[PDB]
Amino acid sequence: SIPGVRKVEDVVIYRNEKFHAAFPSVIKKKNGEIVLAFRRAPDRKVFGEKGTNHVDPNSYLVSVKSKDGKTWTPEPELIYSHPFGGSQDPCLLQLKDGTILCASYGWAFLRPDGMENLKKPYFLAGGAVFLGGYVLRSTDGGKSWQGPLYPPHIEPEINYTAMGEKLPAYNRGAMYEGKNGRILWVVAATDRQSPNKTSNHLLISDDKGLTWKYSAPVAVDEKVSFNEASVYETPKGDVVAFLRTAGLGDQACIARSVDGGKTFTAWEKMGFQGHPMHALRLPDNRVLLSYGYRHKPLGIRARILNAECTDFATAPEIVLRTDGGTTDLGYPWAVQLDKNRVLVSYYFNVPGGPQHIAGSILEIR
Amino acid sequence: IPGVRKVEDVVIYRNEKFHAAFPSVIKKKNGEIVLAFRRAPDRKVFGEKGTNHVDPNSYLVSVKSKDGKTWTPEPELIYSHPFGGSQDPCLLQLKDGTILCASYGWAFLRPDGMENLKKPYFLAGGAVFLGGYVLRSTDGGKSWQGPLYPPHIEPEINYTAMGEKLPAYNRGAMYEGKNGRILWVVAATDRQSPNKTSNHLLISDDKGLTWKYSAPVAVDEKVSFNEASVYETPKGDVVAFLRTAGLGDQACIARSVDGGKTFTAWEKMGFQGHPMHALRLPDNRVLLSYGYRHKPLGIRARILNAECTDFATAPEIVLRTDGGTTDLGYPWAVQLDKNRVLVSYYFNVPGGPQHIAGSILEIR
Repeated sequence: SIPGVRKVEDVVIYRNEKFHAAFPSVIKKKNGEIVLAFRRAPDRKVFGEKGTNHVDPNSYLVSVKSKDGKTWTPEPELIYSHPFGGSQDPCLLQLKDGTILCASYGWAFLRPDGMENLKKPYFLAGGAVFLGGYVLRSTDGGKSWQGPLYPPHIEPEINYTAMGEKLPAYNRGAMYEGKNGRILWVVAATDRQSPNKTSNHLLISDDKGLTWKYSAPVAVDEKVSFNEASVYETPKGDVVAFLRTAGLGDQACIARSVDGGKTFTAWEKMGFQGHPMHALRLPDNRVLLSYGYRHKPLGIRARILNAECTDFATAPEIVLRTDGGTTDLGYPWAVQLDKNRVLVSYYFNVPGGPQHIAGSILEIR
Repeated sequence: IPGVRKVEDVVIYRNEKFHAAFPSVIKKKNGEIVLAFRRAPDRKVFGEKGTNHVDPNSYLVSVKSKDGKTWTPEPELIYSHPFGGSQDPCLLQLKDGTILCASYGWAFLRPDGMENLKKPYFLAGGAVFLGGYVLRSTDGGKSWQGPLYPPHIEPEINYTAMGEKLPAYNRGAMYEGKNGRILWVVAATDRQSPNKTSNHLLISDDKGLTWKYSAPVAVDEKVSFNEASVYETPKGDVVAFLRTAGLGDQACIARSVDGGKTFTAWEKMGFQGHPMHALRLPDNRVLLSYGYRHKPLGIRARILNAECTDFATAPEIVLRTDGGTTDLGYPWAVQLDKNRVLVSYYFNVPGGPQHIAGSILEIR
């Protein structure tokens, strides 16, 4: 038992058997409204198909809302439908001034004459051609969204988009607004084609997400891939990135910068399995690190780190869910409900059930 | 024609990255002109050779105007269907301000889904037909509720890509009858091979929440009737203006003298053109606009008397002749002022993209 931690209850946030609902992020606005964004796409069983993967031309970015973390609006509102294909993993950032950024990335679906004419290299998965990143922005509390704004293509990235552009950077993971108002974003880039390898790189925005500048490599290895990453700034000003890996037995890793993101020291294993990671600063400046656990028993876990995020090896693991059906679940994202309660949202499935948004409400005193 | 003059042509929305087509347009009581259209990628953005009329990412979008000449440059989204691409947005504004936006859709299935489809289904361009759905706005087009799925009607043989009996649909204008009934002439596939469609009248007495089958409108052993605009005359005749297949692009008409309970035999109107749109002008004359997918390619119209009986003798107004390919047309008109009408349509010139355009007519 973990001092000061208790699960209040689990909740279902959005569930509809006709839909694959996945990859949530969530913010709470100054007016009290909790806004949770997620990817919604057809559950392909509605077309008589055998199963659903993570590409679909009609995957849209949608949201549901709550005043308390427990009662949710039943009909999702549309954040964004990309004119050129399906959209992924909406990642919300709310700035102190109320601006909301919603990062995403896309997949295009081409016909045979298009496939033949693609500039190489490109990335093909599930019959779809990768489009890379795009970001929507709202200055009215999410009532309307402007954009898309395309992140820069960064030098390590080798791919072209399905439309022949150099691939805009992208990721799944939390951005972080630094104390000086600069926005930190750790993005992924494909830096080798065969075998596929990705590395992480820090982008920085000094204009509240209108444009991004490359700052420094975050995690690079000759064999191990680094992809989904959440970034965090500690009270003393360290920049920390929590990293999903490929080729390292699902080991969750960390990389740190002590010079404001100009250089990162060597990446380290944190000592546990899980992905992807999300970090939330709690009211006492400790850090809730939540992650998916795609091993038996399938579910969602977390641990609470000290303020500087140095004690990940000794912080006890909080087990939130063990009842998952298949590995198609996870991607938790936490939000502070009030001084003593946190909602850890995630997407989930139980045996025989659809991919839906769910959450665990925690009491952290 | 006498007293009619083309004031000028306008570009309503054009972007080389997009195929923009199939417009419909209303003007709200506060004067704002709202034009809805289908927007899909021009497939050349993907290095493909051409663009057809199915795409999973075709969305219903709108641009707005106060005068019909200058238009908002960035389309707002009306609807993206969660299950596929959407077609031909057809707007009806009720006298009380409610707006209906009819549409229909295409789904894109994987091979194992294709193998398991319930037959008959309708396949075109690699996509499987979803049939109709209708969006509804009670706040002037700020938000849209739905979709509401029209009934499947007995003549229709197809199942949707999701295995349901196919909901009715069409491209064409609905019409609000003088008693508040909504008239809608829909299409149904009533023979699989060779394909044939027929038209049928649906009526709604609850402002578009539900629909009742009323009567067959146009059926033939061989000729198809598909896209149809419906219209109620001041005397109360119900008139439907019909696009055909199997009849040399002859524009046709069918009429009911009993409020839509029975239609008399369909007739040729004596000219080629499709699809048709009818607009009651301020003097109760009727502006019938249509695309002309023959040389010279473009947009044409005729002004009928109030009861729409003089189509054989009403002179043809030629609005455009500079079309590039046959992928153009589908005009829809809206009254700007007492003697100015905007005829919107989509269009292309040789080497140019599919874009929304219009011609402003002065009719005295």
